[PDB]
Amino acid sequence: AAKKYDLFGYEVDTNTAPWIEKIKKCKYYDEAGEVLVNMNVSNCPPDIATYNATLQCIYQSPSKQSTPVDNESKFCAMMDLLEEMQHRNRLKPNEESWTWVMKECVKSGQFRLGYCIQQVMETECKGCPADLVKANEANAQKAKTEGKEHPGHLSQQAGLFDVKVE
Amino acid sequence: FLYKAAEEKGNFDNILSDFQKIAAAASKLPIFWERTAVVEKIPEFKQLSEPTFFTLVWMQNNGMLELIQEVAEVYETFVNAKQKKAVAKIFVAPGGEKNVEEARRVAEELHKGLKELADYTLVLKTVVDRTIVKGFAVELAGQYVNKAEGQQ
Amino acid sequence: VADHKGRVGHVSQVIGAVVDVHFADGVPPVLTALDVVDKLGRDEPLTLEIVQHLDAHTGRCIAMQTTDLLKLKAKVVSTGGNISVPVGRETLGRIFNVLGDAIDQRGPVGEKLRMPIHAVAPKLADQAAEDAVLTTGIKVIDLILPYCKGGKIGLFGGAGVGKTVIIMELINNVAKGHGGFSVFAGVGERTREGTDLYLEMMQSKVIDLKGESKCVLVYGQMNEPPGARARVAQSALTMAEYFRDVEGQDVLLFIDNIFRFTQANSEVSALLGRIPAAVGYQPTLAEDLGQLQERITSTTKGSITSVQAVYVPADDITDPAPATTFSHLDATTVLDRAVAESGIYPAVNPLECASRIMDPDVIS
Amino acid sequence: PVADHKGRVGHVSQVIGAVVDVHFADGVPPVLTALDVVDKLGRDEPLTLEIVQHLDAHTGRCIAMQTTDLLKLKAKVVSTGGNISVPVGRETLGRIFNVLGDAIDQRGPVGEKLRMPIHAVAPKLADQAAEDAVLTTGIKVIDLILPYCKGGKIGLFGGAGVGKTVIIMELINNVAKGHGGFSVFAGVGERTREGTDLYLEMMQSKVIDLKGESKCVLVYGQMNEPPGARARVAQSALTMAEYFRDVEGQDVLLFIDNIFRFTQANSEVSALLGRIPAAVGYQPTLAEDLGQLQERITSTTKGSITSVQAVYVPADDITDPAPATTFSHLDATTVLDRAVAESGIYPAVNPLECASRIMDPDVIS
Amino acid sequence: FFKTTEMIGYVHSIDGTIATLIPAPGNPGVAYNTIIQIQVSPTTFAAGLVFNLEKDGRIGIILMDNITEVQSGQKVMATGQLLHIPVGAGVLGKVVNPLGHEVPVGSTLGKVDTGAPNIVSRSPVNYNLLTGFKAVDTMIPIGRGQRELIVGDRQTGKTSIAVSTIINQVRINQQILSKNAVISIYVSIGQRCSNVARIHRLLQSYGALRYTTVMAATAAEPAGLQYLAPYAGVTMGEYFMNRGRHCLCVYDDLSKQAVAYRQISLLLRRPPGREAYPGDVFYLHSRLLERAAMLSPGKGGGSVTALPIVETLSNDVTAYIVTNVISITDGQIYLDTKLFTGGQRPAVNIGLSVSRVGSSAQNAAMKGVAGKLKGILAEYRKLAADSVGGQQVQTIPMIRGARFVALFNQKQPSYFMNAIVSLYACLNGYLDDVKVQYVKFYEYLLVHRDLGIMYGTAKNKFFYMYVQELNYLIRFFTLNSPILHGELEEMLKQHTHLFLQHYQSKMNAIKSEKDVKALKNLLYSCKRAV
Amino acid sequence: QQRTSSLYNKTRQFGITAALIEILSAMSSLEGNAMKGVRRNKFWEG
Ligand SMILES: Nc1ncnc2c1ncn2[C@@H]1O[C@H](COP(=O)(O)OP(=O)(O)OP(=O)(O)O)[C@@H](O)[C@H]1O
Ligand SMILES: Nc1ncnc2c1ncn2[C@@H]1O[C@H](COP(=O)(O)OP(=O)(O)O)[C@@H](O)[C@H]1O
Ligand SMILES: [Mg+2]
Ligand SMILES: [Mg+2]
Repeated sequence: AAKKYDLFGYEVDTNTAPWIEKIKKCKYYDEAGEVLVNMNVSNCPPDIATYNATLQCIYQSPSKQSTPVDNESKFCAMMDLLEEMQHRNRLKPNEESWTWVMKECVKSGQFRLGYCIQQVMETECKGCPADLVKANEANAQKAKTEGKEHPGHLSQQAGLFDVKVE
Repeated sequence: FLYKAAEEKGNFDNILSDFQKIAAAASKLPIFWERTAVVEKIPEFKQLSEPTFFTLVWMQNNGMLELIQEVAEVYETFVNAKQKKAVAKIFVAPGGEKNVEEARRVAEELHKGLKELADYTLVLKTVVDRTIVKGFAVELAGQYVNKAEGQQ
Repeated sequence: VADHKGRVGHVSQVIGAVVDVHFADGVPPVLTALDVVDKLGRDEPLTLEIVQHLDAHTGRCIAMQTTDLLKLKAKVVSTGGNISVPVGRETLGRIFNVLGDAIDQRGPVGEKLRMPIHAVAPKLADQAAEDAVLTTGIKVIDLILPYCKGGKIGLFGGAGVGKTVIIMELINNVAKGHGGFSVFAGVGERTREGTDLYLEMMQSKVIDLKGESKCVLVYGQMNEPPGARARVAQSALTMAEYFRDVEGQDVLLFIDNIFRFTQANSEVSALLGRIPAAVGYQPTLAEDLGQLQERITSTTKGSITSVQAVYVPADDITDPAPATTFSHLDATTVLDRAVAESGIYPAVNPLECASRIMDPDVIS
Repeated sequence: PVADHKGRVGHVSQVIGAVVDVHFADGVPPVLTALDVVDKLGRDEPLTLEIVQHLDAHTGRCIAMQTTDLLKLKAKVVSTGGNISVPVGRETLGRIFNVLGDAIDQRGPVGEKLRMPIHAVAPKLADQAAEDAVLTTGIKVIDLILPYCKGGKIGLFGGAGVGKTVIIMELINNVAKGHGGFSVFAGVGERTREGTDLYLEMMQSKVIDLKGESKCVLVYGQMNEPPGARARVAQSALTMAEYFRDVEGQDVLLFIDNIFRFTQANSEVSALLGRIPAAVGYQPTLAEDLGQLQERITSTTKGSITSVQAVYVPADDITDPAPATTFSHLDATTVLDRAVAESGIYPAVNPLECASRIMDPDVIS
Repeated sequence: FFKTTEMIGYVHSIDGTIATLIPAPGNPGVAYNTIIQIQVSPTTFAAGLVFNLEKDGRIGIILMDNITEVQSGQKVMATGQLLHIPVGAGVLGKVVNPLGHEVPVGSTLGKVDTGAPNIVSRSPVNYNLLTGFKAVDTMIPIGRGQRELIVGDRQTGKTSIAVSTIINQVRINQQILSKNAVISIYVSIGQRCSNVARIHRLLQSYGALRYTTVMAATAAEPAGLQYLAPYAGVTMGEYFMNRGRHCLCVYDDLSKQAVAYRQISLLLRRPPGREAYPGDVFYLHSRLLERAAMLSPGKGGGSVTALPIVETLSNDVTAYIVTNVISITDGQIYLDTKLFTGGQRPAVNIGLSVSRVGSSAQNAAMKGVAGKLKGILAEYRKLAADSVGGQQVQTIPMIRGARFVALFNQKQPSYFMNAIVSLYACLNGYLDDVKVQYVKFYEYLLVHRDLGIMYGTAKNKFFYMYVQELNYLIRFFTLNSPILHGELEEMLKQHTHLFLQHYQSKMNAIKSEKDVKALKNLLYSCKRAV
Repeated sequence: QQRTSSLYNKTRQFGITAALIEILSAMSSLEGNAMKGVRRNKFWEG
């Protein structure tokens, strides 16, 4: 509706619907990242809707790539995307992105990250979804009952000379 | 200088004959003759054409008597260009230039491909290349074709 | 042969950025500009500047860009004169290279005239008849080390002391007061710093794309070859001279740096093969610096003040380049980080600062 | 196989110092080619030349492994059919050789079943061995601060009067006598008296067993010898070591004293060859010339080479380009200090300036 | 339809690694800085580059391979094009020559020589690049698109710094998208093939080969190859830079490249200058480094970071090359032999090290922490200057500065979360009662393991050390925020109280011949572990 | 300290100049021992 000028005053393409459609049609969120790179090359800066679509693609995607990648984390990828959006583009995340993050945390079972995201949503957005909060609490209680509340070597008692510093 | 002198008379083959005489004289002459040689006192060169003798004296005065071969090559190039003859170098294994039909047909194909040489007539010059043991190579107007094999 | 424009020549020798040109009709004059018209699959135009004549037909030239993909016998066309640069108020708020071509990708210049790079310095009779003072609007500068119209100000200090801030404030104050534009010249300076300077100027509106711009920019970056790094300053000085004469104004020529200009000239001399003088600087150091500085003076028409940033190698003012630069400098301006750390802005050390018009003869 | 240039004939054209120009009507031989002068010239010794440059298709420029006395123009020279070759194998054990590989000990003919050219291509990246094993030299400072690595490279940087030669002899006595692998010594541009003393010490220690079986070989090109020999002697010894490494599969020791003479000799002839001086007077090609040799001196998959090189620092100025380049082609470096020597401390070693690659907890205790 | 190649002439002179060419009469000719093949054999060729074009028609050539196979009179052909090398994602994890050939170990084409971005194509440096070292990340910010020199002396860890920087990005690349991942290009010049092999093995062991490639021009290679390698590396980086991705080009080192260029020029009879380096050395380095930039958003957003390495002889920083490179670069990192021997590894000298880019390249939390850390270190240095010959007075700035100095010691890169947490603790004074010699053990216990769980005094919910995914949360929100501030302070208080109560008391109580040795070994192990 | 700094600067300048002079002398020798060119004169004019 309104033109946006770049750092040097040159205008940019605000029509990002085709790229959003491509992102939604992607399979692995690395492809969505590639699409964002292509948008940047083509001078079509991503918008809040584009970032939220990328987050949805991350959440709904099977994995980072067709082949497994060690220590991959949808939560880490989405947090990096949020940092890029807020800091290097001056765009405030909306409640949709935080809800997607909380959904990913619940699906993964990371109850601590769920608690942190709940606090963040309460602080900035207008609260955290009750369903997600309850799911996180249920996962935490299940872990507590099963005995996976905390790592094992941490619970293990070690003296001053017993710590096996590698 | 040699080309202009030859053009003034319309004859050029005399220059090439003089160069052949000079090559024979150099072969007969002792080692490192050009270092202290006097063309006037040299008996063989006394039979050369006036332009050739003048150029030899000039090169002797300047001390540049080792450039005869390159000067002859350049003069031959000028003569070939003037007469509209394109010379193709056929590099052949050391010993035996009988297998030249393939080189000739390749040179003809290259001449046909080179539209700028259509007016010129194709000529062949055989040169021994110690590097190659078998086959041959063809060069024409800078276009080089490799069809030879070396030692393994 | 008075009008050599359009004269054709053939490239005969190439070594690095040094090119030999053969003209059948006779070599053009010195400092002449040539262009390589042949299509060599080059992504950028290639132009050369004549510096020596080997013989009647052969001339030696230096390239302002890389000589890649250049073959012997390549065609060359003279431009009919020295290097040309656009002039006028159209240049305001625009970035230029040595060749007087905009690189901001912000439309054509629309210049109404072009002027040569190498122009003789003002004669003795054209000099100002009285020494004057430049009102910068800054208490410290206008009190302790007042500047002189048509003079040179040697600025010492790196980053973290607001050198760009001082430059922008000086331009703004000059425009608000004496009413004269400014010309900035980045010689052998970092591309990142040039970009940051352009962005800051646009933010401050001294260079307003949609409005009046008080400053012109000329940039020969370190990526550029020594010839361009040397001639960019002369181009900026040509623009300043046009403003001084045609418009009768008080212009400010900022240079960053002059040491880079000296280094580029030294590299050019080395490439041409002239044996280096002491340290390694070219023997023509003083003459080259003079041909630039003497063009900076106060005339009966207008004034061209200069502010030249100076870098002192090894912190030795005894070095020939800074010594020769000081011999031409009129006043000095020092920036110290300790002052900024204490919290005084602008960070200036008046004890170290000095000037020559600090005499009741000129000032009150 | 037989090189086509074997027996090729050339004539001497220009002579300047140790530099001689040779013209061949048929064609200039390949670079690194070895030529011998046929004319008697009244010389007590034969004259040998090595090609290093080509001035045209027919002309070449060469240096002389020996003196150029009684040398005339138009002198007849004949190619040897290949580069300079040296005998190899166990038949050389306990023997003394020169740059040309001819026995100089006056101890009888040597049975050579194979000659190898001095010039060889350095091993590639894939042909390298990852060995991290400490070595015990019996010296406290060396074994503590800068431990050596088996199959690695060691430099002894020092001036004059600091103890480089003494330390080399001490290491030889400590190690080479009991080391299973053989040893090769390179007396490059050093004192013939020191070489003789080393030979006598080896004979006393029975390393060189004339009646029995020896364990070391010597190659001596000294200061009296011309720069060509002083340069190519090290490469000849390195070829010997390379044969012992590859064709046999040993862990061979290689002591060199001193490498700096190689660069000095090359600089003596750079200008005559027609190369401008670069810095301090050294030849521009110093980096490549030293790097080729240093890379050839390395441990491979087949065998291992432990190299110890003495390095001379002119005026005790470590900033000199030759030592500066040498620093990067070594695993361990021992720097000597004239002040430490004056203080009576021997060996005069500056641990602060010393360094070692294997000084990591993973390798050593 | 034959395979025609333009023949230009024959070889006239050979001088080491270079050569001269005489053109055959009436030939098309060749351009400048182009590639040619010397026909040593009918099926084998040697690569060469054009460098001079004399008036007489003779040409100057720099050899690149099969030099020993070159002899006068051999034939020559010209490709007629500049030097293009393979580039793409299919090159990573491989060792390659500047000419593109792959070196045995046990996608498209890019020009080596390309112009740098203009003014309008660049953007201010904001994105941070992490080397994994606290000293660098705090006192000497490094941002993508920056050209930061590493100047030191022999045996000071210069190459180790860059290797650790490359390695520290492996985890980030694994976690975050490939879009923001960093692709590493390590260039070895005039170094030993053995050192190259060791580096390759280290990278393979740490798993960095996936996102890293190596360009080798080891000694025994021609000076032309050594001189060309860095430009090929920059081209490989630009391939990703123009495609909206971030690259890190490491050079080791420009000194040998300068030496090779000097050798070539002197062999080719070009006018020399200071130290015999011709006048084009500065232009060479400038055009090599200016290709590193932070592209504007409309150009793709990609970036290239330059980490050239330089060696100074006996701290002679006034050398021509060092001066030129320092003036060119956007800041320097100075390594000191004195500190290296004293134990500060890395041996960075903050006074001699600077980053012209500034704090704009630091993350928000790191920015805030550094804002105070820099002043604290300045005060500690000022007090230590006077404390040379007098008893010290244990003030808060001195204590915190000493603890920071002890923390800066490290062997391997440290994860951002652990580094920032430790720095915040030291800044806020949770270590004020901790001993300097035990800071490393304290940090090891705080990072690798935990004490709250062990002693059954856990009260936080989400702020725990073993949750390595909190790094991105910390990057998004500063530590001085209500979201994490309370949990962080509680955890630090608990850990400090437990340590002082249990471990430090025993340490102080140690009185024996074996317990002291065991404690010393433990301290050193922690020091070189974290 | 000031005097030593002055001497140090003087010494570095002198060293640089001396090295340049030596290299230039070598280049002058090499080039001037090969400077040549055909002379267009009357050799017959004896
Ligand atoms: N942070 C560090 N802590 C401890 N040791 C280190 C550290 N960084 C490097 N080292 C060690 O220092 C030694 C020299 O490292 P490196 O080769 O990187 O230094 P350099 O300055 O590049 O030296 P060179 O001239 O040999 O390349 C190695 O043993 C290495 O393990
Ligand atoms: N172990 C040692 N103990 C005492 N003096 C020694 C020792 N090693 C060397 N020196 C001193 O150094 C001299 C030998 O120096 P050397 O290594 O031969 O010098 P260069 O390295 O110049 O060949 C001896 O004459 C003695 O003065
Ligand atoms: Mg000795
Ligand atoms: Mg290193």
